[PDB]
Amino acid sequence: KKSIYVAYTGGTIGMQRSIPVSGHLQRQLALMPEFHRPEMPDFTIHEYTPLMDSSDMTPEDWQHIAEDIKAHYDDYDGFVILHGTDTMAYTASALSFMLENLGKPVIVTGSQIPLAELRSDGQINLLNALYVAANYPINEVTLFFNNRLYRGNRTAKAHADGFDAFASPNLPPLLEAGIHIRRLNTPPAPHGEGELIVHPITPQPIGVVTIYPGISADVVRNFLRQPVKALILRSYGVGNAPQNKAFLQELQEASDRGIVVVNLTQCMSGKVNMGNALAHAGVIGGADMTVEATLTKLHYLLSQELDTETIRKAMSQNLRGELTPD
Amino acid sequence: KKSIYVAYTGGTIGMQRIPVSGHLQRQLALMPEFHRPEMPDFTIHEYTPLMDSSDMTPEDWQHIAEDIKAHYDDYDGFVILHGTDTMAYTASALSFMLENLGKPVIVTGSQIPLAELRSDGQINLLNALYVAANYPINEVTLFFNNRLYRGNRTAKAHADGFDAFASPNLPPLLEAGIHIRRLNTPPAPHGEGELIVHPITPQPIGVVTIYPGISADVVRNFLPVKALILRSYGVGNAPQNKAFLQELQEASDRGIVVVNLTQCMSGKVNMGNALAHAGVIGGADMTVEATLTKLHYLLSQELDTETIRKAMSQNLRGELTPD
Amino acid sequence: LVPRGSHMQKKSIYVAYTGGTIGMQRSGHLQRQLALMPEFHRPEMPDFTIHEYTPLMDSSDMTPEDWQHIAEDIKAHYDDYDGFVILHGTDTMAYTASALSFMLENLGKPVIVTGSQIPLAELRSDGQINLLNALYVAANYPINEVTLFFNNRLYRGNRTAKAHADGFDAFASPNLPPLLEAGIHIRRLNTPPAPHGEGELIVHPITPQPIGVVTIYPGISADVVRNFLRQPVKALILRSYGVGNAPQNKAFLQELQEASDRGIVVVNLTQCMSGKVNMGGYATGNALAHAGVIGGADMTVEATLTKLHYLLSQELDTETIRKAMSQNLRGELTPD
Amino acid sequence: LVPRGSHMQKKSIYVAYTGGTIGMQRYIPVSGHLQRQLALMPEFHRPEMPDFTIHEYTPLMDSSDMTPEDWQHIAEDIKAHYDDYDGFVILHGTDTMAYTASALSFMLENLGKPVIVTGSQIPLAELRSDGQINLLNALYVAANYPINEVTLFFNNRLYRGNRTAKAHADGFDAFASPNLPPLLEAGIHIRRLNTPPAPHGEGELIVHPITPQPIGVVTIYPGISADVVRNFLRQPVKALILRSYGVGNAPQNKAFLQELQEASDRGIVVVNLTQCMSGKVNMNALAHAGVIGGADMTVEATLTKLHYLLSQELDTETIRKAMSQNLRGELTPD
Ligand SMILES: NC(=O)C[C@H](N)C(=O)O
Ligand SMILES: NC(=O)C[C@H](N)C(=O)O
Ligand SMILES: NC(=O)C[C@H](N)C(=O)O
Ligand SMILES: NC(=O)C[C@H](N)C(=O)O
Ligand SMILES: [Cl-]
Ligand SMILES: [Cl-]
Ligand SMILES: [Cl-]
Ligand SMILES: [Cl-]
Ligand SMILES: [Cl-]
Ligand SMILES: [Cl-]
Ligand SMILES: [Cl-]
Ligand SMILES: [Cl-]
Ligand SMILES: [Cl-]
Ligand SMILES: [Cl-]
Repeated sequence: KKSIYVAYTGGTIGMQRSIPVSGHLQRQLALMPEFHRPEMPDFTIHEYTPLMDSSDMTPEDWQHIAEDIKAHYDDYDGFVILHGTDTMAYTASALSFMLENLGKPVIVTGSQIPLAELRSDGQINLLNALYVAANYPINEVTLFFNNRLYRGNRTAKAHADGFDAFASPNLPPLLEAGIHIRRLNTPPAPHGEGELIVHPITPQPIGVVTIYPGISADVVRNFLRQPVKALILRSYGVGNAPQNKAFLQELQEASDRGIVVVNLTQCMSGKVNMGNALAHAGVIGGADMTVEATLTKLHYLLSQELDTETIRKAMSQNLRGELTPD
Repeated sequence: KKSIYVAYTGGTIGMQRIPVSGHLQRQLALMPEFHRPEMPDFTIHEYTPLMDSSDMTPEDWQHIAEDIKAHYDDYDGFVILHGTDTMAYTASALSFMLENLGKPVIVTGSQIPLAELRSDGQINLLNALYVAANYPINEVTLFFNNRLYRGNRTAKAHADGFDAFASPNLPPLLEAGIHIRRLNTPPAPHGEGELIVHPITPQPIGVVTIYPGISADVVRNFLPVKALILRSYGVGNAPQNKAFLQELQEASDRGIVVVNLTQCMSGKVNMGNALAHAGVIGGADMTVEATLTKLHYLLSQELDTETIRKAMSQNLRGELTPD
Repeated sequence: LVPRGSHMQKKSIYVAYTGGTIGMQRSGHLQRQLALMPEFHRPEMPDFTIHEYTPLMDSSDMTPEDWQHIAEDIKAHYDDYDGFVILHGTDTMAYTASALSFMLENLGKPVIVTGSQIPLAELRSDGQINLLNALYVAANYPINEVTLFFNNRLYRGNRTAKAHADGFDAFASPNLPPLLEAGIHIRRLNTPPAPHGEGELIVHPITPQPIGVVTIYPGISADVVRNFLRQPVKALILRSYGVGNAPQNKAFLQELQEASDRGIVVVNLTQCMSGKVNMGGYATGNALAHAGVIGGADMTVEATLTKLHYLLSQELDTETIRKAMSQNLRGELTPD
Repeated sequence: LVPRGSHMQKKSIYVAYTGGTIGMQRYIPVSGHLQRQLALMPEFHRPEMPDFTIHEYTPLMDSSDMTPEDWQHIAEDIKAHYDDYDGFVILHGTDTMAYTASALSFMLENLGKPVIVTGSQIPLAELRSDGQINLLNALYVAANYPINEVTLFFNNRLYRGNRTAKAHADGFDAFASPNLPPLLEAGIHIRRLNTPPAPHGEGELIVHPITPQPIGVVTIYPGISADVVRNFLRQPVKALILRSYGVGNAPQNKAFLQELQEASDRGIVVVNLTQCMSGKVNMNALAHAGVIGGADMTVEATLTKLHYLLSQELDTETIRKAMSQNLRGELTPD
């Protein structure tokens, strides 16, 4: 039998109506017979302490997860991370950067309704992720939800109230479950062979600016003066912003102070393609990356001992399948 | 039949290679389908200057609303040609500024210029004209890729696609195929009486995205600001960070209107009731486009902070779904 | 909108276990499996009673006598329960839902057909969730129509078709939106109501009736129509192209006109997954209509087959059947 | 993924104008009308466009009146012009466009130039027509994205022709490819999907001609009997397509199975498809009765594949095998 490790980090899946209650998720799984059917892999559940609402997660929580995977890596055939839905895509994106040369599947899942509440998706998303980790292994950080497996660094929580909570707007899913499980012909991510390398991260102050009609030079000035190390712009369309000379001079001053300024689309899908004023102002195009990928990629790259110039070039390069190259 | 007014404000649809005055109208004169018997009569007004929609300011919404007001009595319907990058903001703003609207106002444009090969500009404009004449809905709407959406429900979702706009929390109002079908989407609250056009004045508003590792400093900075939109996780959650929550209550105690929306493409905010205790108002399933233009509208009127806070959670123009 | 019913009293739902994939094994097996699944016994759930059919049937072996058996079992238990779930094989579930819609007049309680693509006994079963949702919907959202619940959506039965053979989203309603969608919350869609009678349930008989189903395709001959004009045939369904077009061939049109002359009901449908028949649009006259073919609007083949079974089994003459076939009787078609 | 061809030389595309809604006027064909409307539309004459030559068929046909002889006529027209043009666009009525595209896929072997079938739901230059954009796109794809397959272009997607079906009678998105992603999608940019390649031969184009073949199309529905089947045996029939439930299920009662086994004993090729819009046949029982599974083929691909194979001097065993084999990209192997 394959053996799967399950990191139970918290989230809706394990909660009760009144809140997280320690031991409750595992008491439920003990009284559902589907989990110890002979077709199932063996699995072990590690309950984290404390159990966290994913909306309370900080980048240091990504580290604690990556180090948990690293400790268990040699002893199991694959890894399932149970997680709250609110920041699931940010965790899946972070783990894709931090886990280099990954040689076993890592699948992040959870539920929109608690295992404890009626009509829960928990039992079905967990059973599917175990079965998929054992039988259809893909050596990438993935997110499994509502009968699809997505590349983790391509995912976004798209549908706050739906069982189809997550989308992968710029990439098809990797696998789809029906009567059969079907691997799709989605191109593989760049994929290192060799020993697993797990990259620690350190806190990094990053701002996220949304472009909208009437935005002022003040917000950029704002982030210049509380030293941020990086600024993500959610720009219109394929990466457009108002022509405003004061706005542009603040972006230019940020880059002159060594702040990494990255331009993403605010649209749910599409690719940035930016005379060329933002570029003139030292802004880097983020291609079709999500904000989740872009933020976690910055945490990854700022934590390594890299020059601003090296970081600015690495931000537009496909490191782990997060973006579609030219 | 009918007579349709066309406001050509700028945008991709009219560009070459750069907007160029007279290029859109020179192109339409060489395409027979427009002047054809089953079409309505229409007139194009070219704005001066023509604008990339990414350069629009809230004052540009006022110029468009006032243009519609001047033309309202003399035409059966109104088509607004606009760049795609901020089309949903303009459609949202016009829905609040135009009260008791009694004729269709449809915003459209193209993802490829009329002058480029494979342009969608001809078909989106012809469809808008035909629908404003023959299938009038008395609301501000956005027509794109064979669907008509409620304008204050729209968002530019697909930067590279012909299907560039979505209405994530509301089905379209109409769909075009061999026939044009009205869908059974519930009507918006709709005043009858004389058109009223609400002018707006500049208002400083900030837009904060919640993400892992956000600090209290962002909120502390915005504390030159009359309102703050939070793009929260899921159904409206944010980290429990006491410093963060203390800056939000300090914002609300200084009379700043703080509105919680979802960062998800679709869903409804339903908010330890910590944000609400910190004076944050839930914005239900409103888009950022609708919330931002609704705050410009309400802050421009003679209303105190408490009336604006109450109005932000009410369905004024079909922008949100009650209870 | 579908009604939001009171939750104040504990409901009792009758489950007609007809057979299907849900109860199968690699019997009494379904009922023991539900006893062992604690979700089915929570305070928030309705009480339910399973009637296991003898024998249990693969839905591929269903006939119209089976639709009648199920209608009789609903009528037998109607006054005793608050609603009905029909557990059924996926292959012909849309035919059954469509038939029940026409047979059950003055229906004042929900009837929901469901099942699963994978057996409850197998890993990755959808049966637990489709059945649990059906029971919870029958108790709490008690729409007085025959409906079909699959993969978090409730559909009007007589608008459904099995569209995806391998998918958990097996069913669609190609010409009407779903009545209800389930997520964190159960949402009711603006779907306008079907025609509704009043008083005690009346079950209209549905008998076996010889009906031929002709697919129009390039190279089809006059001999196919001539072939069905032999033996008993009472009605023909033409699966035509697009908005209802067929070859303009004189032998073909003459064989069709011969059929309507002899009292055969000939109904024109689209072969397409969605859209609406509108005859005569792409040549000068209206050739099929002049041959006495009746337009079936946007009906599915499932709805059309069961509607003909229903109307031929009633006390109606040929002219009245022809007229009724293009009339919206139960929400199966969208009027002009 | 579809090739991105050179733009350096001006291409020449041949347009087979068979008929169809695209060229009609108010509900009738008129000779010369489509060609004059195109002369009058500047976008078709821009420098970035290929050169094109229209052959107007006589008479122009409603595609609902097409027979298999019409597939033969189109294949021969392609073969007659093949060396002279860089690509081929077939303008056609929507109703049977998917059957034509399927038929051409089997009939054309060693195809080294694109062949794209397109048309419109509304007649050209008629209000709200999709004909200008479906034809402009087909010509630009044929010139620039020269996939060596028979394809179908509609509503900003290029589909593999022998995977397509008219799914939406009233919609501008009329066609679907339910069991394969599209080859190409058009937006601001033309995107190629990495849809893997069909089998490709090499050398000069070879046309595999067809000759009439009586084929029956049986829908499985509740109450169908061994007699309904025995009736399909009471004409000249050489092959029977069953549109079975779900993953290829039919009544398992002994009469029905004996009737199907008698059909196969008489040398009839009986092929089992799903009646579903998507999915794959997976059947003892029917197999024991001589029935061949058609995997995830459409009815359009199965019917045209049988016209191709039955018109060849092949024994029944060889045609049965060939029916379950992926010859042109029409089906997904196990
Ligand atoms: N997750 C995403 O990045 C979606 C979208 N680009 C946004 O800016 O929120
Ligand atoms: N237009 C929208 O508001 C989409 C999404 N709620 C966002 O925060 O960007
Ligand atoms: N179920 C349906 O009726 C779909 C399609 N009209 C068919 O002819 O099978
Ligand atoms: N075109 C198709 O084959 C769709 C569906 N399998 C049918 O039987 O019609
Ligand atoms: Cl949602
Ligand atoms: Cl790697
Ligand atoms: Cl896009
Ligand atoms: Cl003004
Ligand atoms: Cl109850
Ligand atoms: Cl499927
Ligand atoms: Cl349709
Ligand atoms: Cl001339
Ligand atoms: Cl060219
Ligand atoms: Cl050769």
